[PDB]
Amino acid sequence: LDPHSKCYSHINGSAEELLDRLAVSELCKGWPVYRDASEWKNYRSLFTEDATVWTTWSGPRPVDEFITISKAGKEQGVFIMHRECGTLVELSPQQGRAIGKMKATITQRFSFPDAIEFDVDCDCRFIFFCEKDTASGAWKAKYVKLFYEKDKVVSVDGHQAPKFTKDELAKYPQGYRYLGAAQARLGYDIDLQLPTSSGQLWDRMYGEMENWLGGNKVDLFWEH
Amino acid sequence: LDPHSKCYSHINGSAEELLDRLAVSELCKGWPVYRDASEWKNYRSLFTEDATVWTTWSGPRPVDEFITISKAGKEQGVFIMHRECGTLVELSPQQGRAIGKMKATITQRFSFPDAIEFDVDCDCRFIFFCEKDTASGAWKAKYVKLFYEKDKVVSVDGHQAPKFTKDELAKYPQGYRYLGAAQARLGYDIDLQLPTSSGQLWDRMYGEMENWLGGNKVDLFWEH
Amino acid sequence: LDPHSKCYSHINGSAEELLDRLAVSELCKGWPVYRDASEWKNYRSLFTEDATVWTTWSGPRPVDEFITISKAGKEQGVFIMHRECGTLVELSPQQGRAIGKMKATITQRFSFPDAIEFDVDCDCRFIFFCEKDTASGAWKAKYVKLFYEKDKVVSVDGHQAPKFTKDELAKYPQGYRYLGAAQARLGYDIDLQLPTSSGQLWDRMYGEMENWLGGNKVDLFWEH
Ligand SMILES: [Ca+2]
Ligand SMILES: [Ca+2]
Ligand SMILES: [Ca+2]
Ligand SMILES: [Ca+2]
Ligand SMILES: [Ca+2]
Ligand SMILES: [Ca+2]
Ligand SMILES: [Ca+2]
Ligand SMILES: [Ca+2]
Ligand SMILES: [Ca+2]
Ligand SMILES: [K+]
Repeated sequence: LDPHSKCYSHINGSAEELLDRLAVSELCKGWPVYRDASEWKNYRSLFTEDATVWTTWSGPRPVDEFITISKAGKEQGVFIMHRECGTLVELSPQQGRAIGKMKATITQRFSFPDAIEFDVDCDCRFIFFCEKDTASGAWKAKYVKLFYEKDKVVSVDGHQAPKFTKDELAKYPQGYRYLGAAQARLGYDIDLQLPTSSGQLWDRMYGEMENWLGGNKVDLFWEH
Repeated sequence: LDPHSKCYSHINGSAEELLDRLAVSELCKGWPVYRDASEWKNYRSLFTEDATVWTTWSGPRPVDEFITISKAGKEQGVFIMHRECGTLVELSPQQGRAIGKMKATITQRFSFPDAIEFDVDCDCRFIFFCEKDTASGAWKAKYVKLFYEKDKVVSVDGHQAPKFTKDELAKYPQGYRYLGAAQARLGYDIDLQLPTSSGQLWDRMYGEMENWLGGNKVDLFWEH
Repeated sequence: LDPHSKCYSHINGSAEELLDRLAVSELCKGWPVYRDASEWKNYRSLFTEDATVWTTWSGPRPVDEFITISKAGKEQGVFIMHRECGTLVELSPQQGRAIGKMKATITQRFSFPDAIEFDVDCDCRFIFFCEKDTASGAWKAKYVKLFYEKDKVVSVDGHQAPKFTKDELAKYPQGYRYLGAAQARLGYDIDLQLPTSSGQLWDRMYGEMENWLGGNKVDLFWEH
């Protein structure tokens, strides 16, 4: 069933619209390129001053707070990388609004006690809620939240892998059960209210996407 | 050995040519972004009215028929996703023709009888045969067919994986033997006449690509 | 810690700057798209006449020499593919200089003596040192060198994988130990002086990147 109620500018169009979608596509790719490399000036430049991001392991965070705890995680040996897997844009020219749709694999490297190294690879879709500064013409992201689609445990040596009990996996939504369970082993409190490939929060996510493209305020804060 | 007989517009060039290649690149990415999310209005918008697509499990299908059977598959629990892996364009400005070259991984999630979950990941290259509406200037894809390069079985828990006999794999071309064999277990009749990294259909595929860029009709229907 | 001393044009900007970053992004993607398909005219067109590239298995090579030994490798059954994973650009408009940052997975298919097939998948970042021809306006890459971030052994059938001793892996920098060790088994002499996610050559790589963007000659030749 098609989750979109309407169509937006997404292919072809005018040169101005093509270059707006190009600009928004670059913002999206800035998360994998800049966060993975700790290029924090570049990473901060993607966002509005009042931006909020959501992850499994942080929940909602204002961007500057997110950067602080990301640095802390990296200092403690946390090793999250991203593989971008296909990026397109929904553009609403008269609202100065856009949604960046960036398919990705979150690929996080863990150890389990020579210790067993493993990745958890989660195929997901980052949704960038972007707006255009009428003065500057510049695009910036105000919100980033993800759909989580499927995940897997990846042996690093091809022989050894960790073990997760059924009960350990059961509290997480299907789509990020291994990623949540592994991050929980590091001590993080995991957000269980993130959208997957089906269900209530999937519908909600598309509703907020269309609200944004219609020019409204959105409500991505789903615990209150 | 270089499979191209000639060079086309593929880097640099005029702003018009850069924006034409950008527009075609977006069409390509629409298959992973829109099909994986069941965004059917968006997916249909990529194609001409008379478009045909080829897959391992469907063979050649008119696009609207392809969408119908894709919906049916998804309703029956079929779970194909795509990871886009590098997209460039060959442009023929005076013919209003272009070829979109999109590297990808088809990543299909299966079960084998707690049941063993596994992916088959097939590295492939989608070829989008695109044309420009002289009135509108809009680019649309008339044909999509793939090169299949290599594949593998991916354990989801890192311990358990299915088993395929040599005979089960033997009828498929090298490049999609695991993908074909696994899809056949679902009941699909698999097209065995799809191009891989070498051989007769590889040459044929490049021949039809250059025919398209030269302005000709192409012959991608390889059973008659 | 942020490895960049300064900011460059990387998002938004003028249409001219957006189209310059687009053009450079295409050059980057030409390595995965054209080298994997042996499209040698296309691949050669990415580079300046005096270009040099660095890989694990070749060390530094002038591009035309690199193409010769790549053809030889492919004739001997070498099977390297690339998955592009996110590409952005740092642009210095007044210097006519740019750095292409292309995240990728090198995915090389090997056999070990029915023989065990396996991939080594190395997440890496290609750095393309690009310059703009003032006459033509065309962008070309003068240098390509990579950061190597992490790697893994990938079973092809989901059951069998090769074994590497600790001593076999120990001489390689963390980030490409499996890739280096496997390529060494083919007979290649492996460059051990390539940058990873931390340390002296990581800092050096960012230093040379900023030198390039400042208009200087760079020194990427790290053995003399
Ligand atoms: Ca604009
Ligand atoms: Ca609404
Ligand atoms: Ca709320
Ligand atoms: Ca155009
Ligand atoms: Ca011909
Ligand atoms: Ca025919
Ligand atoms: Ca230009
Ligand atoms: Ca300097
Ligand atoms: Ca030197
Ligand atoms: K990609």
